[PDB]
Amino acid sequence: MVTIRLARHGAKKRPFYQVVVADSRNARNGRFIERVGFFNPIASEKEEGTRLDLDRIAHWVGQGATISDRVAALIKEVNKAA
Amino acid sequence: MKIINIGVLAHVDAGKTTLTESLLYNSGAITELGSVDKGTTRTDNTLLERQRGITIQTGITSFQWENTKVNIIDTPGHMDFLAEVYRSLSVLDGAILLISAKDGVQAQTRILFHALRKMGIPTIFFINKIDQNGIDLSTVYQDIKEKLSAEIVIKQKVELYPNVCVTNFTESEQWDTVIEGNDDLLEKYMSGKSLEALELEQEESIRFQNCSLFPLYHGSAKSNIGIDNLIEVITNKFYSSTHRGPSELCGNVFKIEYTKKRQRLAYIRLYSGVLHLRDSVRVSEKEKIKVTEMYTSINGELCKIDRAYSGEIVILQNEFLKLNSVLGDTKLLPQRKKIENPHPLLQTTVEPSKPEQREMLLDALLEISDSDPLLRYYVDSTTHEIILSFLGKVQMEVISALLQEKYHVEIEITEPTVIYMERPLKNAEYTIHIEVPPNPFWASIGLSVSPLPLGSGMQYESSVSLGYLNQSFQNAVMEGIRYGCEQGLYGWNVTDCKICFKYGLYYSPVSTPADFRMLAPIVLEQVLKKAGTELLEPYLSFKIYAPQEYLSRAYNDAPKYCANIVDTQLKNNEVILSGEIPARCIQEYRSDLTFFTNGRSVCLTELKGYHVTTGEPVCQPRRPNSRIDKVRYMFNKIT
Amino acid sequence: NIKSAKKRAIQSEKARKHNASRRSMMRTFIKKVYAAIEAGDKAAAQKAFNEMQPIVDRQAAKGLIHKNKAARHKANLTAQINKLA
Amino acid sequence: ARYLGPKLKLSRREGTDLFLKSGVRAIDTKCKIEQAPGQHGARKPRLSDYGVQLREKQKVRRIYGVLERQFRNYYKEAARLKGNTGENLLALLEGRLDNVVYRMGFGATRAEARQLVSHKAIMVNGRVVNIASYQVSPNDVVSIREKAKKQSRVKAALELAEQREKPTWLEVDAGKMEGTFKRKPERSDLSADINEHLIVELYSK
RNA sequence: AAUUGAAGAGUUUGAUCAUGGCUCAGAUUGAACGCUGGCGGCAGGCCUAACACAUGCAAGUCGAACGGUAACAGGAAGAAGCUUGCUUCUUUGCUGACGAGUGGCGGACGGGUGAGUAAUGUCUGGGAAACUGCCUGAUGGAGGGGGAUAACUACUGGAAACGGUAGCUAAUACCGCAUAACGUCGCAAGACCAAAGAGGGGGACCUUCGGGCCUCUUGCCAUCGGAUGUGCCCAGAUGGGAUUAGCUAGUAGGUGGGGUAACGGCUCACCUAGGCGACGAUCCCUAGCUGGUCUGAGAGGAUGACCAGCCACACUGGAACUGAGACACGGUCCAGACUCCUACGGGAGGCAGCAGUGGGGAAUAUUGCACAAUGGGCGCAAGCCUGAUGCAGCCAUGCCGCGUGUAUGAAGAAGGCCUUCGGGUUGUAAAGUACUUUCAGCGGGGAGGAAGGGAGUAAAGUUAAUACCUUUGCUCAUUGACGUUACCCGCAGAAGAAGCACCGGCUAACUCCGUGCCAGCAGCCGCGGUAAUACGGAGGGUGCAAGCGUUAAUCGGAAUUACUGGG
Repeated sequence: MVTIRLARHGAKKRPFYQVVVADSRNARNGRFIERVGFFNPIASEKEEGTRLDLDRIAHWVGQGATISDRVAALIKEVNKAA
Repeated sequence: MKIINIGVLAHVDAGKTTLTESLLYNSGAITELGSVDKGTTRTDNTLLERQRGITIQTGITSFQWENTKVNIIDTPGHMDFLAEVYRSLSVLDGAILLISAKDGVQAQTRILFHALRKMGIPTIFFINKIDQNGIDLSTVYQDIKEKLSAEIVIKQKVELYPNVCVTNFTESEQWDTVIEGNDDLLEKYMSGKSLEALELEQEESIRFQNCSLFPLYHGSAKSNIGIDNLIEVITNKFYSSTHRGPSELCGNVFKIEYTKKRQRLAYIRLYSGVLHLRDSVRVSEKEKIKVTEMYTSINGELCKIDRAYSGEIVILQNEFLKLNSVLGDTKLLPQRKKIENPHPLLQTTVEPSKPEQREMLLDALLEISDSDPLLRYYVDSTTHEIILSFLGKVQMEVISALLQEKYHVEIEITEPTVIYMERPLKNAEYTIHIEVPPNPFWASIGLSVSPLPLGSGMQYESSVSLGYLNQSFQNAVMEGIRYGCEQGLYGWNVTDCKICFKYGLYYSPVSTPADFRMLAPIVLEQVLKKAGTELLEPYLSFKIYAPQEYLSRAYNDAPKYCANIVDTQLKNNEVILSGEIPARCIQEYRSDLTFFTNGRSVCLTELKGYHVTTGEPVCQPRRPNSRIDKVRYMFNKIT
Repeated sequence: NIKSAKKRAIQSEKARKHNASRRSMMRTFIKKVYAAIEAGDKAAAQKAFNEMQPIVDRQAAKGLIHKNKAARHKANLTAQINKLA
Repeated sequence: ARYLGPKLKLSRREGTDLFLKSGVRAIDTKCKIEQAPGQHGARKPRLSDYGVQLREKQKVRRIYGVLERQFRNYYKEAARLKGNTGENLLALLEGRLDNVVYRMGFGATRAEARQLVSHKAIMVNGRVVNIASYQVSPNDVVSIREKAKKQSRVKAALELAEQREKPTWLEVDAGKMEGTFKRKPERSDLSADINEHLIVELYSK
């Protein structure tokens, strides 16, 4: 089952999640079809927040992929009308 | 909570350690074989122990009675390597020596019994083998008073016969003289009148803490009469365990053995506190050393435990463990100790068999140092001849038996290095020549050794006048003369040196400071040839103590001994005399006091006095010397 | 090895008996068709093929067959019985 | 890290002036300069071709105090930079925070300016910085915190800067201890005495 | 804007010029050893024995699949005490839920190892004869019956492990039948093939009062798809040796049958007599592949340990089942070795899972905390499980940053060393004096990683329904292993924190004393048979810094393996 999920990287005590499409059987740091955006929770308010390429994600929703609840919240945080 | 460890001073092969195996049946079962005659389990532990008829080292087993713990270990009284049993006194303040029924307590046990006084902990005699003929039911028990040298009295006594009464006593009317010494009990004696014996048990409880007298006991364990009810007194008579748990934990190592299935386990009692399993602790090395595993030494079988109680003693594995190492730090206890008063009890060679397999036997000699701490050895000899610090006859059999099982090597040696110190017989002219008659180096000097009084050692002086003496090159002449004192013509070490060098012509353009050093050694082997050789041997004095009644039998050993008579003085029933015999035969003197003394023999000495000299033939030990520069040229000097 | 999930082993043992029993009774119906071809009786071959068609397709729904091997039995075997016809 | 040794003795080893003892006093001349670097400094060196390079590398280091391993990182960082390496290496050493504070007259000798940074006194762009290796950004506004401001020793040290040439690439407010770095210094402005070309040759092999 | 980059010296000889090896200056490692050692951040940490392993744990979960209740918590008929509604307390699956048991899914993923493997492997680019549970799009079906069995009882074998026989009972277990199509087979006619229901709520109607019925959500069955995953085919590329030149007999192809999800000698039957090999077949030695890492101007050389992909392996050897997927790390069956248990009848065991122990070796860790976060498994969900992961503890192993103070300070002292004993040097060094306090020590504040989820409320959908449910706003109560955190403030006091190599040339930096080709140093040349600038010690200096040397592997220098680039 293909799914969109954070890959979790960065320096120790410095989380830097990597939203990416990958089958569930794959490891969190393992093989993935393609990266799409990134999430930086420790970034706080500055020039960078949380890029999110909805265009490629809109294609995988029709491919049957199951967005994770973490990425699903990012779909709301990016909003539509806002 | 806990309980003090029981003693096991079965001196003179009293077999009181075999009576301890009966105590495990009394504390049994609920599931146990109950022991058997001979060997036999009884926590035998290592292989080839019960097959020898006695254990090679003191053991230990778990036990309990009266709703209290009652650890104990035995025997260590065999031989011969009794100093190891002295290390067990630190394992428990208790004592329970088994005096023999034949003429009172054996005299060899009196040495272990007098050593218990130095421990400062209480002990009690026991009537081992009471169910036997010839037993001192009223005569031999008096011999324990003369040997105890105090005022101890049995709490009960009987004579049999099938009967083995013990509680029927004891010490009516006259008994209670130890209470008279108590400051409180002596005041109750002034009041007069009869009183309950339990009232005098409080004052005897104070004197028991000072160990003023051995507690009473009777009945052989084989008869199964009194060997169990007398064990109840060990529970009440023994001092209570110093329970706490307040921390911080502290202790010290007691004994260890290299079990084949171990391979190591340095057991040590907990002097205070408690150590949690799988947790780091302090040590004498000043580094962290967690106990990865630890278990109580149950008599029926080893058993793990998550944490030792306070005051308990149990084996535990470790990567390293120096003997007597603080578990804290640090333990705060003090007592006297000795290895039976003997720095070296007749060293014996043990060269391993095979030109290569003997070398692996040397590593097993490091394994003897992992066993009993009273052990030492070093390859001081140029041949690397073994020189073990172990002594005694039967005690050597355990070290030799251990080689047939724990390892795969063995050796037989006993004579040792001769220790000769040959000296020149008289002074004579000599010279290294001049120019190049001749052989290298061209530098030469005329050595002129002279006789000296025995024990004076080597000597030399710079007779040559400057600058020919050489402010710097002349020192090599002395350093080169020392090379010729490493061995005479017969290979014996140089002694009574007195080489006053004089003439020393030399050519400057080709002369070197090593050239004079080389010609200097030839001056010592040429001038030693005029000496004609003079062999001498050490003759250190060896004082010894023997009983006066046997003292007349010690004068017969004098004619066989090479030593000459010396001054001595009697000391009450004990007697002693100041001998002085050569070290080549001194190692056999120990065998003479073990026989003519009847077990009362004792002696001690130390090397002294290089002078000696004795026949015959003037044999010398080769060889000297090799692996040195220009050594093949000294062969040309012979002809 | 002791495990709480050892039930999968005994159940696979309990399953394989009932599973092979269906695979065994089906193949014996298949070997029976081959006996009709060697006999030369083209008419009895058409009847034995009819007996196995409902049961062999039925196993494929049960997962015993990957519904591709069963088709091969409906393929080459049908090419034999009609060639004799 | 810090050499913490006889700083004034090191000047005689180079024969010029490492300014390790600029002092509230002006010129020293108490240590016998040049003629006696040490016990055997009277000897005239052969001055080997390898010696002129090592003599120049240790000279630039001791003026800044940079350790040899950390100093090699400035050379690798300067090779990737645009333009000639000769200027880029001195610029990043001028980009150190302890050096810019020294240019402001904050502290006397450079060793004082480093420790002044270390005790949370410096606060560049409104953010305190302890590290002396800090890479100052263009148009930074370094200034000491109000609790550490005008603490006696800081006031007399500024008087020495009046005799100093005073860089053109930076300026201090003086009336409130507020410095302000601007453009990166030109090679013509800084130094104009040491041979920076020699340093690159040492790492060229 | 995105590789702007190539250095050399010593040493053959009385001297030189070429040729020609050795050696040094560079960077670097999964390093060790020796000495020293304050702290922080980020990583790495069994490369030797794919050697043997104590103990714990590492994959469980769903009652919204079903019979059940073994415990626990409530309710109820009934009971006993007695302050008769206060308490005592038997029954009771009637509820909240939950062992054992049936059944669905996972266990083929995650995690580890490099033994095996020179091609059955992998990398690179193609190819058709495929498969794919879970996820998802589209169209339909979802009708009606039967028989057993675990659990549970009676009895019984065995020490245990673990059953046996005879009976009772359910399901989304199993099994015929009805029903089917663009599905399967066939040229077509025609033949044949599947299943399961639960949970929430409810007006009328209908209740033998088991419930029907309406509606929402989810599951199930068939087909065509989509994606993902896997298998299969070929070409090229992917180690050493010719002192391995012949190799092969299911061996090459054809034909038919059988076999695989699928092609194929994949395997039997017969026929043909071929196939591969010097552009290196068989054999022999060795090796996990590769993205990369290190070195180098480049070309390349070495390597590929961590990170990541594929593959191989799971005590040894072999075999098969269950299943979409295994011919299988924490499955089954069997041989064998090695351990352990027994009541010796018979069974148990496979740490190359994380820790840990023994052994090996120069040499590498805690039997830690928590599922707070992510991911995976199950569940409608809440939650449970996770030695994955997130951390912590340990080691200077490597990189990086910082401290061990700063300024003043001449009698230019004491001591040490050197001397032409005139003096110089150690040396602004220390003492003195003036300040400062990072980091550690101690005492208070204190981010961020946290999004959700639960309860409640309003509205929009759904619907007979303002109920349920779905979804979006909103309120209250909250979820941190790390963690006595980061960080900040405050307190005392220059207070607790500098070593190591080297000093003949190469190669930055010296004298003196001791030892006299003795003792010893050494990477190359080589020193010491003399106040040795090359030994030992001291003074001084240099190099570098919590590291400094030594040793080893590899590259560069070495254009002394030259393809770029030699004879």
